[PDB]
Amino acid sequence: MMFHKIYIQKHDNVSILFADIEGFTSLASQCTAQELVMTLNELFARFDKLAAENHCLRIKILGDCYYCVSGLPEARADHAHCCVEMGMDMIEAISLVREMTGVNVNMRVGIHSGRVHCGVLGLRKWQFDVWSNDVTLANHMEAGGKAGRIHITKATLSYLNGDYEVEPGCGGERNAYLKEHSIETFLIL
Amino acid sequence: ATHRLLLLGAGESGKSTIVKQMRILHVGEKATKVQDIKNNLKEAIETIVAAMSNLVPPVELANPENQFRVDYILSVMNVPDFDFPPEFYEHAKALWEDEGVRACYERSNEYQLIDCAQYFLDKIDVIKQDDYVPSDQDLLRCRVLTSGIFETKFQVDKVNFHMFDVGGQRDERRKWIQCFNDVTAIIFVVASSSYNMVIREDNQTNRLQEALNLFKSIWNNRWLRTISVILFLNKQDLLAEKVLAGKSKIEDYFPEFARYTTPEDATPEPGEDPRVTRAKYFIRDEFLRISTASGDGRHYCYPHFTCAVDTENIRRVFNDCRDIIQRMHL
Amino acid sequence: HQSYDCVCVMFASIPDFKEFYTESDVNKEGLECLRLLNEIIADFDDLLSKPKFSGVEKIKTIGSTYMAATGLSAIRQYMHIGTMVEFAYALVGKLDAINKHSFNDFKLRVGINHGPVIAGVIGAQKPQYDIWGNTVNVASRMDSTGVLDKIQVTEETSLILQTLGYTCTCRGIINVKGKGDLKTYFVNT
Ligand SMILES: CNc1ccccc1C(=O)O[C@H]1[C@@H](O)[C@H](n2cnc3c(=O)[nH]cnc32)O[C@@H]1COP(=O)(O)OP(=O)(O)OP(=O)(O)O
Ligand SMILES: Nc1nc2c(ncn2[C@@H]2O[C@H](COP(=O)(O)OP(=O)(O)OP(O)(O)=S)[C@@H](O)[C@H]2O)c(=O)[nH]1
Ligand SMILES: C=C[C@@]1(C)CC(=O)[C@]2(O)[C@@]3(C)[C@@H](O)CCC(C)(C)[C@@H]3[C@H](O)[C@H](OC(C)=O)[C@@]2(C)O1
Ligand SMILES: [Cl-]
Ligand SMILES: [Mg+2]
Ligand SMILES: [Mn+2]
Ligand SMILES: [Mn+2]
Repeated sequence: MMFHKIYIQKHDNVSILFADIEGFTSLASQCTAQELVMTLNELFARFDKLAAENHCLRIKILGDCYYCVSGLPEARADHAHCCVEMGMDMIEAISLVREMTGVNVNMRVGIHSGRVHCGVLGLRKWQFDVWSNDVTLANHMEAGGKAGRIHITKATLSYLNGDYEVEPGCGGERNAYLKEHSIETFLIL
Repeated sequence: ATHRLLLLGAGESGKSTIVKQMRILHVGEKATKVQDIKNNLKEAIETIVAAMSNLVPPVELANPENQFRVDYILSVMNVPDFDFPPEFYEHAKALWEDEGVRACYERSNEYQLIDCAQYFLDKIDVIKQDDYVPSDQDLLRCRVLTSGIFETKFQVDKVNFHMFDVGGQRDERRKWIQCFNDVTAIIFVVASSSYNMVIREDNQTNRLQEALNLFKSIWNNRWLRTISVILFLNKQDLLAEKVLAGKSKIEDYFPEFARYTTPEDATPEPGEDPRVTRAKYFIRDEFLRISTASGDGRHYCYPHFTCAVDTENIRRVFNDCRDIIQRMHL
Repeated sequence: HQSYDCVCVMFASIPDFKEFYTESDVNKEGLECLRLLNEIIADFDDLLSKPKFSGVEKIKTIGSTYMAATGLSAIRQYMHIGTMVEFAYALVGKLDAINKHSFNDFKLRVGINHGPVIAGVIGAQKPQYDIWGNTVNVASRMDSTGVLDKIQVTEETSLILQTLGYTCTCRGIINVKGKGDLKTYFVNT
């Protein structure tokens, strides 16, 4: 009665994946406006196909930014492997769509595992989304990430059971948010 | 049964004072606040001596001797990790013992001064000891600023209460919202005594007027339409004295008192001067006028004459509250 | 999807809110925050349903940023440009209303730009209505480099508002990464 009904809820033990186009604006110089939307849609329709295979739920597309989650609607203990495996297919999938652009397109992955709140805001035109400090971080992992590589957090590796071979990511020296929070990052090989 | 209670009200109203009066009442570590008590004392005297020359007119010392203690107390004002030497307490006391300094305390409505001044300054000689351990009244009179939100849980007759305490200053009110969904009742605190005084936040806005508007802001909130309010007209002792002494009158700040007379539903305390009755029930109806306007039976207001430092008054009234939580089936 | 000749795009974020948002035992790990944000978005959504605003489409929200547009309902003549501004004002009016009850001093930062766009849908998992184009990221940039309480417009957008009754002031030269240094303007009240 007082507030509106919040269609949100907490979820623990989840993994948030973010990925953006490296040099989209540089690319947006060559092709026509409609040619981009072709490639973009060609890419993400492919991305949305990969999602379901890796037990991943796509959240929202912000132009050249794609970001999905793993650990919804019901939970999974295997949640962090998924995002990584998703990123893996996401990486190669971009190289095969690079065939169609004929130009140097690249993805930049960032994964963090933590807690979210999720649902929908407002009243009109709902879209599924996720929110938390952890979600805020995930985006800065992407941002302070490496080209064609999968940037993961200290927390993401602890759920990752040490199955993949990593290396010092040094996100602190790439993003200001990652430094100012002493976050130690890694990179999948 | 669980009843989430939220304390709302202006700066220094006496919210944190009440929360302790639940640890006192319904729930070794005392050594950590001795530090904080000495600070009070320090801030208390240094505040008065500072205020002397910044008044119209300036207040002069009764004993021209004390001048150097004033020089002392000034020069040590900013000192970070102050170690409170026995000289400090000596000069401090002598300073409080000075008459001009008291004549400056009599005008502490003009500058900004914490409530516990008189109380602690009268026990310099008690606090000065290193064997010293503070009584429970000392614990209550102790003043620390609240910044954030604090949740201390308690139980009365196997009934669980969660009590939330929040910063009461303007910059601190932004956090309040976080307690609006699922709150059993609001406890609105008011410093009844602060009619001759203005708030710290700007050094101009009348404290009580502030408290009236803030109450009006909470009464007429869009997420508090149904949530009922227990009004705690606090600092009754401080009010009563201010009234009886008859220095700074009520009608000189809040002129609408000039027409107001004592009500008939008025139940005075055994042998209480009619003027004190007249005043606190004026201050009561000031908040009730704000509350007799809107709401229309959706939420309700509960007047209480209270003294948060007095555990006897607080035990009395918090039951009067416990009853009213169960009664209205909230 | 299809392209349009003259749309109107608006990005209006509340920066203040990121620093506002906090996770803690007390505030249910940021739930009670979103809860206010909920209200806001909701309050801001209640407009689309007005009469003087019916020709305004709500696109999406990003974090705490209202994205909207005008002129998606055709085949003065830029009457819709001014409506977007009229709407932008109404958003602020509603934020000032929230500020009153929430005990905050939140400020909206607006950016409006007009011009050709490409409309339509993207994504296989759940197709969502969006708009692409230079117009759209430029408006987004009229926000990210904005000033609270003010509406930052491009010169093109400024020129029309003048013929419609609005007066303007030049901010100076903003660098729009990829498209270079562009002159921008604030709207007067
Ligand atoms: C000439 N530009 C375009 C032509 C056709 C279609 C789109 C664009 C375009 O510039 O899209 C922008 C923005 O509207 C579009 N975009 C973002 N969010 C939305 C959105 O929510 N809806 C529609 N478009 C969106 O994304 C694109 C750029 O992403 P951005 O984050 O601003 O730059 P980056 O730093 O990520 O890439 P770069 O410097 O790395 O190369
Ligand atoms: N004499 C007297 N002093 C009181 C009474 N109630 C509170 N005080 C004193 O007033 C001072 C301020 O109380 P306090 O509880 O700190 O305010 P507050 O409302 O919590 O303040 P804040 O944290 O919002 S800034 C304390 O020194 C307290 O002991 C009262 O009834 N009588
Ligand atoms: C709404 C609050 C808060 C702090 C919570 C949050 O995690 C975000 O919603 C994310 C990061 C997050 O939800 C993931 C999507 C996206 C779009 C990247 C958001 C924005 O960057 C928000 O910033 C804005 C615009 O407020 C941000 C950071 O805001
Ligand atoms: Cl008060
Ligand atoms: Mg307090
Ligand atoms: Mn990009
Ligand atoms: Mn992007």
